[PDB]
Amino acid sequence: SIPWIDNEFAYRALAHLPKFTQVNNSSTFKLRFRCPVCGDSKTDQNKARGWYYGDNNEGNIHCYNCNYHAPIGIYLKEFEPDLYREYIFEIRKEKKKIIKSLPSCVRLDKLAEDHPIIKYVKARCIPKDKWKYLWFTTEWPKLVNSIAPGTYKKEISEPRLVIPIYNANGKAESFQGRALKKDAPQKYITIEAYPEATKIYGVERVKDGDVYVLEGPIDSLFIENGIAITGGQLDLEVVPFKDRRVWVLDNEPRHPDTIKRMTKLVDAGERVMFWDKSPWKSKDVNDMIRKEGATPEQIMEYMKNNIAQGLMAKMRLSKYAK
Amino acid sequence: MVEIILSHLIFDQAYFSKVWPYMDSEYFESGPAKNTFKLIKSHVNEYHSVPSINALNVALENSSFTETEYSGVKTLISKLADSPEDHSWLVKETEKYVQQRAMFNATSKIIEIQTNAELPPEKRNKKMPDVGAIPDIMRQALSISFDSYVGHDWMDDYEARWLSYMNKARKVPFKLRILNKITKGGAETGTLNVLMAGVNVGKSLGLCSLAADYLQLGHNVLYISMEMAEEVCAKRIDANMLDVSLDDIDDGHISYAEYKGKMEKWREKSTLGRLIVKQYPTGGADANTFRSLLNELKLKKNFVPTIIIVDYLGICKSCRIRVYSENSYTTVKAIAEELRALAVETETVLWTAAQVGKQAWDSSDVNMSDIAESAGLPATADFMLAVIETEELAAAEQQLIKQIKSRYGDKNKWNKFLMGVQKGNQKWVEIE
Amino acid sequence: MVEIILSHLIFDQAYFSKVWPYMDSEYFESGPAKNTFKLIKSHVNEYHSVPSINALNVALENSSFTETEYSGVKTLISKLADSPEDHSWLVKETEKYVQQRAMFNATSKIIEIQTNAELPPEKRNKKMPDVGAIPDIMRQALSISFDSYVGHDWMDDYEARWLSYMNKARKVPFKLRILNKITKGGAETGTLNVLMAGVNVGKSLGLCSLAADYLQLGHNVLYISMEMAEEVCAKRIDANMLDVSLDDIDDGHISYAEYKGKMEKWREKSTLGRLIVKQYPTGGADANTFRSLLNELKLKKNFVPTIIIVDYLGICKSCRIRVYSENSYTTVKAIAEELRALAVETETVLWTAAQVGKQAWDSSDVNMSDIAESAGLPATADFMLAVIETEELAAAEQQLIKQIKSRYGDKNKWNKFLMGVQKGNQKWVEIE
Amino acid sequence: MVEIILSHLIFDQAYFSKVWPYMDSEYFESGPAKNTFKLIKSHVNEYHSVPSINALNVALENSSFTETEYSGVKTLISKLADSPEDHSWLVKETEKYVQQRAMFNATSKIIEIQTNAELPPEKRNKKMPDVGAIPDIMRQALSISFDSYVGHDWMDDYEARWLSYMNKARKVPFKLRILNKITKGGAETGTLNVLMAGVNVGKSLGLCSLAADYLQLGHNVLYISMEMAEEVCAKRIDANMLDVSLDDIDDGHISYAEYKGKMEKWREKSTLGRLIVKQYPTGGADANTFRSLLNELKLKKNFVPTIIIVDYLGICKSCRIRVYSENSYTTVKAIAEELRALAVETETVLWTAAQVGKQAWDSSDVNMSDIAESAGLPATADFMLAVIETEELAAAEQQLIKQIKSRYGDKNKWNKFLMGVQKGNQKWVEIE
Amino acid sequence: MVEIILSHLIFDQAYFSKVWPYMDSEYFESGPAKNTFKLIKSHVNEYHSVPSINALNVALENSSFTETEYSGVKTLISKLADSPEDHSWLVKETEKYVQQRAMFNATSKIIEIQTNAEL
DNA sequence: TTTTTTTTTTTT
DNA sequence: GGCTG
Ligand SMILES: Nc1ncnc2c1ncn2[C@@H]1O[C@H](COP(=O)(O)OP(=O)(O)OP(O)(O)=S)[C@@H](O)[C@H]1O
Ligand SMILES: Nc1ncnc2c1ncn2[C@@H]1O[C@H](COP(=O)(O)OP(=O)(O)OP(O)(O)=S)[C@@H](O)[C@H]1O
Ligand SMILES: [Mg+2]
Ligand SMILES: [Mg+2]
Repeated sequence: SIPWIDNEFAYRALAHLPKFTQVNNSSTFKLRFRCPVCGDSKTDQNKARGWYYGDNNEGNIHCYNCNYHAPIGIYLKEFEPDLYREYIFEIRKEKKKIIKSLPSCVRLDKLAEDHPIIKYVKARCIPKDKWKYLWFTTEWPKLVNSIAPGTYKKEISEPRLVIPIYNANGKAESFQGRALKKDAPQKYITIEAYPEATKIYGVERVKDGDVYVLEGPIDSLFIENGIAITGGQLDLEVVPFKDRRVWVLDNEPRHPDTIKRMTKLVDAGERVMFWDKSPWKSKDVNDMIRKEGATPEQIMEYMKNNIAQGLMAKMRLSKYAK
Repeated sequence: MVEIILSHLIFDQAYFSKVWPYMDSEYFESGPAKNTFKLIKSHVNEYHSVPSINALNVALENSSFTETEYSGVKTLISKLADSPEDHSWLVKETEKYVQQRAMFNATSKIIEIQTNAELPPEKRNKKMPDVGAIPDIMRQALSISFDSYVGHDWMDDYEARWLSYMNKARKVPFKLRILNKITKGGAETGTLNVLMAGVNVGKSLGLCSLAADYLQLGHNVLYISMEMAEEVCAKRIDANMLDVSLDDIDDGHISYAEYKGKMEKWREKSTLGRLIVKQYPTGGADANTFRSLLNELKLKKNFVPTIIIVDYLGICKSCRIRVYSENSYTTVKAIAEELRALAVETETVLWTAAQVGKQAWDSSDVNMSDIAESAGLPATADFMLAVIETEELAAAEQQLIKQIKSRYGDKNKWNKFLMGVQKGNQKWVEIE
Repeated sequence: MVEIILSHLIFDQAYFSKVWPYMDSEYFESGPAKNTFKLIKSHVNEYHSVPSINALNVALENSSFTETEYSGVKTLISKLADSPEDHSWLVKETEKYVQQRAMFNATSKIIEIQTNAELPPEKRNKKMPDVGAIPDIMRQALSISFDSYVGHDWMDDYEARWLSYMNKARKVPFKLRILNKITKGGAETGTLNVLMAGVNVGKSLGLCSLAADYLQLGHNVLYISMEMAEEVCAKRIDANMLDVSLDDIDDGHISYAEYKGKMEKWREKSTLGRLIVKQYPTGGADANTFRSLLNELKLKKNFVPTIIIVDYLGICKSCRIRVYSENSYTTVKAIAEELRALAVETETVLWTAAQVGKQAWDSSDVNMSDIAESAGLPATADFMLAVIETEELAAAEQQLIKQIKSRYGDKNKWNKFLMGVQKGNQKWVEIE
Repeated sequence: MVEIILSHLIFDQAYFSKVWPYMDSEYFESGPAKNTFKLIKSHVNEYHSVPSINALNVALENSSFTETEYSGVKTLISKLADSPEDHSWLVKETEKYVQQRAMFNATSKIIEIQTNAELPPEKRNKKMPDVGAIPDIMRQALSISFDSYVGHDWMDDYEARWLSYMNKARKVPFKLRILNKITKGGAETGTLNVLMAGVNVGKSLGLCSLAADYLQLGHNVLYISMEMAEEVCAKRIDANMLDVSLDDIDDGHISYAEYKGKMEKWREKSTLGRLIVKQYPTGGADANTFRSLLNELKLKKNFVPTIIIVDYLGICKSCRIRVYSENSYTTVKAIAEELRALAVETETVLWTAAQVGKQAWDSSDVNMSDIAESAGLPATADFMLAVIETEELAAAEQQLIKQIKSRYGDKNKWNKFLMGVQKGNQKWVEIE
Repeated sequence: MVEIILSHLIFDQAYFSKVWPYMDSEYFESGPAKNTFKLIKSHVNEYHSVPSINALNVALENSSFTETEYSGVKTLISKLADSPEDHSWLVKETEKYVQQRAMFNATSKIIEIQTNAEL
């Protein structure tokens, strides 16, 4: 199939659909739109559950509301025949911004001990020395609009934990907001300054030895040589230290997405970490420390012993899957 | 060393002719190397020649590939270059790489097998081999060397053939000299031997007698009975070997002391094999069931039989056939073919039984055209025998055997030999 | 599961004596479980008895463990209870646990062997087994089973087999002296027995007589009728048991008082079994519907039968054949095989009846050749009794029973015998 | 691949001869490729010879285009190199490229015709064809290829057919004078030949005798066996070739000195071929399995067979029909068609054997209607012989080979001819 | 009263002998109840006996359940207890509950049938 | 689960 | 604020 002509043609077809957004990262092409078949959600007028994925072999449209799933060619044949004509004919035809300052953000180590966010991060049991890698704000939409304007229409004051991300050079290129309130648009709001920014927290703090890669930036604070991808593309390539990285995810043996990521990592021949002999039962290392009384150096003891690679990692995954 | 392998496949005729027939797509990776080898294999299949760089990157690479796959294949093809290396080191390194990759694939396959079998039924991914056939996969992966062994050359392999002749490493001799003088040394390993007697004429007295003789000859015997329980077959074997009448064991004329004494006297002999009797419901056992039974015996009891005796071929079921057929010709022929395939796979002499036609009942002679279930069964059998004791041989405790089909020798040489049946002891004795 | 295994090793005897020989340290863990099992094994080696909790704690106190190991072992020891689980589930579950752990250990060992093999030859461990040992190692993982029972092992089960011949474990008596004489103690479990009725003989009279005789001997009887309703078959049963003539019930000679009195007199006797009569339409009951009926009776009625009597084999339907013919040979052969398979898999005595050949109808003597079902019934039937009713026998209220096929004993011992048939009470009485 | 096409037009010669007539300027492009091809065509029209690179530069200089494209054309002629690719792949790829471009041009033309038809007649173009011409021109694009011959013409190709009569190029002699006489030169290549006989009559004997005779005539013979082992077939061949009876081998009447001496005496002959014996499970090999076997035989050794002896086609499986989906007739017809397709593809003489019906096992005459399994096998076969053995014939060591079907001659001239059969030596001798 | 039914299936024998052949998986809600009954039914089919609490906790661990399903089943198993009552009210209450569940399933099925017909 | 063609086989 | 096969 021809992917780029599908991306070009799909865009115009889905451009007519309302709530049209171009979810284009550095390696994928997706289009978000309201589904034209069902009108998406009747109760929520602002939901766009129709999606187009063009990074595969064939660009396919999938609706998460009415379970419509089709190729772009069938979509064009059924709904846009004038666009379908040229589509098959063209088919036959070919067949950086740096965060220099953080306004209204105060670092946690220079804050007073009676601050309510200090009580929360003490309840999260972060060690004190990591407190100079964390900021706090009350004007998070104002801060984001100071960095990337236009994403927040109204700058209502929201207290959020600032999580600046530095490169190997140590320059801040993105920042993540942890939601202090239980009610929020998102638990982790990642904001980039330029679209090719690194999404791996704390790359500047990597020393010699094995590099442990986790899922949470707060989880990496207990870990020596601990960095954390903030979702995004989850690209192993964009992740450095490929010869010596350690792939640590959250402890969830019955969760299908976690074992899907484990299978993707172990089929790539990577060094994946396994919780199959863990004395603790919590989902993440921070939850293990907070709820099961675990101290960090026991955890530094367990993982190093159970580091796995390749075929022996496969059996570990076979028994950890269920 | 995928790059070197591909480069010397493209740019070396001797290396190609040496290593190509042993190449497989499951050896390189799940990325650019596999796609490049797929292109090369498609070109070689289509044109019977090694492709060039132009054929790879123009005539073949313009195919249904992903952007990432296209870029990887382009980089790998551009990276291919001829390098001067000795054509004894290249072949050995390629052989080592192939062996390592075969072992890796086998390990992954057995891991997947264990993971699948751990799951509960209705999600067990049928057609995937059971946990029992893990060691055979590893053994196959071990023997993945680059040696040319396709068939038996007549002139190039006469030494091994003469070794087989002088050792006679196919014959399993009988305990009866009459059955050895017509088979020229007994039955052969990968063979299907059949008895045809009728109704209540024999056909299990003979099989039990053969099992007893093989047991006395030190062979491991597996008696798979479809029509009789394990206890009754073992009682017939006890009557044969303990020289006690079958009625005496029922009325109670034999004491426990002498029974145990005879059993222990047989035990102390080093020239005694192991006989294992297994019963299956009539019509509920196929060749796959027999293979599962063999694997279970080998794993648990460390029992590898040399003789397999199926009490009745016509009351089994076909593993290949999925829908039962009212046509007895095809079903019985398929059953016999599957049984003979099992025999030649396990190198075990397979004896079975067949039913004769009603016309042959009370007939002084039984021809091969008296076979009842199927005419394809005599075609697949290596040796058939017919029991024709009608009325007078019964009064003289005799049975006449005709030798209807003989693949071990000429069946017209000693067609009849008038075997000495004994139904009380359930055995055959000669008339020497 | 490890907690349960250790707890029932400490607090049980049969479980210990059953699972201890198959218990190894490497099967448990690398933490508290392994240390606890090492303590148990050390105690049982030094003192040949199962340790108690206080003794286990004393051994833990006098042992070389670190702080974390001490805490783990103490917690695990404090977490063991004498709770009572069922033995079969416990043994099966611990067998599965042991097998899974052995498989995991073997897979890890072969992976480590492969990893060591791909290392500089100057630099590798000597103790690690070579790659060629991989197929054997997995075999040792697959050869782990708490109890090995694959078939009947001759010379290894002779003591158990003798207990079968003395205890007549398989025989089911007949309540008729002549039938016990020719069967050497009655019919056997897992068998198909049929009656051949000549012209002028009913097939359901003999079956009802056998059902009544088995009922009087304490056996659970399941009578499956095809051409008759449940009430009619149970009326034949009442005629035989209550001594009331069949026509007397319809006429009304016997009143409710006598009927109820006789029924309660039978109910008082403790030597009486249960009879369950189930009706099925003609051709609407294959030998797979009978399995469902047995499952329903076991689950709901708790009725597990020892005798199953099918009214007529010809009326039944061949599940394998699927298609149904009023009088076709292929169906009768399949029906017989399916019913015998049901009898074998249910360990029950199965009875049925068939009509003899027309020539057999005219001739007082009936030959296996003279049978409507040829090579189909005298091949899948352990016993085939033939019933002859001529004019002279009917005038004397008798029927000539001829033995046409006897897997049990010699067919010619007592072949012909005269039976005292009463057609009114549907009964068979002996003749002096 | 326009660069490759242009480069091999300028430099390669045989490719130019084969591909130039099927070349048009519309097949290449509308840019630099079209201009370069126009220059080449103009030069070849002026001077009836292929131009050179310097000639192309001179033509560009004297015959100029607009510089915009002229730069692209001059940079297009900077990459045409010799690049000695194989001829078959180059021709096939050029044919595929021109076919694809012809399809594209035809689709564009029909689209333009449809667009013109929609336009009002006032302004519609006159050069464009009408809509009624859309189908035929499409056909003109469908039948585009480099095959100058579409079939065989009787009068046009009278030459190149007389060559096939002077040099047979199909006949393979039989080494037996009677078979050559009844065949007029022996069996032909790309044919299916069948020996039909009853069970245990000599079919494998005849096939082994034919294989030995072919081997003595410097032929590569591949014996594929579905029933017998490789050693058994090789023993039959040894008995035929080494003049030693089968009984001698199984009785030890031949020494290793005689065996090795005779084998080396046969090896010293320059008129001896190769005999590879291959074994497959009964019902576990098809035509595609045979093709894979031939490919691996050609790769792993310098072995390309001229004779292929399949032991019995009835015990093979079809490569199209799923297993036991169809009856015997359809499956056997499909297998015969697949085998004949393999024979015509490999240009080899394929011998095989077939069974006769149950009614012909004891008959002195065998007709074509006596064929077992399909009746389409005689239809698909090219030469069928019936082997008949009776008591009188067996008493004289002779058989009654009868012509059932013959596409090589009249079956009535010599229909039945006696043949001496040495079963001990597994040899066919002719009565003289 | 699904919890009572499960509790007296596990901890009582006369109740189990009386009510087991008529129980079905469709009589329980799709939450923890149906999964717990599935575990009990599988254990009874495999071992022909009523499982204990330890057996079910072993069966739960050796099961392919999501985190929510696993937590629900474990909580329901923990909540089970042998409340002493009479074996004449339990049987009739279970029969009433089974009849109500059957009626509910039939009503849902006929509603689905009517919705399917109009398509 | 029936229905219809054709074949091949076998049983009576 | 994303999520398919
Ligand atoms: N308990 C016994 N006592 C004496 N003779 C027996 C006994 N059982 C069988 N026989 C004899 O053994 C022969 C029966 O053959 P078997 O070995 O049982 O096999 P088969 O009965 O021919 O097989 P089918 O299919 O059941 S007819 C007859 O000659 C019987 O007289
Ligand atoms: N191994 C052997 N030893 C001695 N004589 C044999 C042997 N094999 C075959 N014969 C003789 O050769 C005859 C024909 O055998 P083959 O030609 O192999 O038979 P076929 O045509 O393959 O049919 P089958 O396999 O016997 S049904 C036999 O009947 C014997 O007389
Ligand atoms: Mg028998
Ligand atoms: Mg043969």
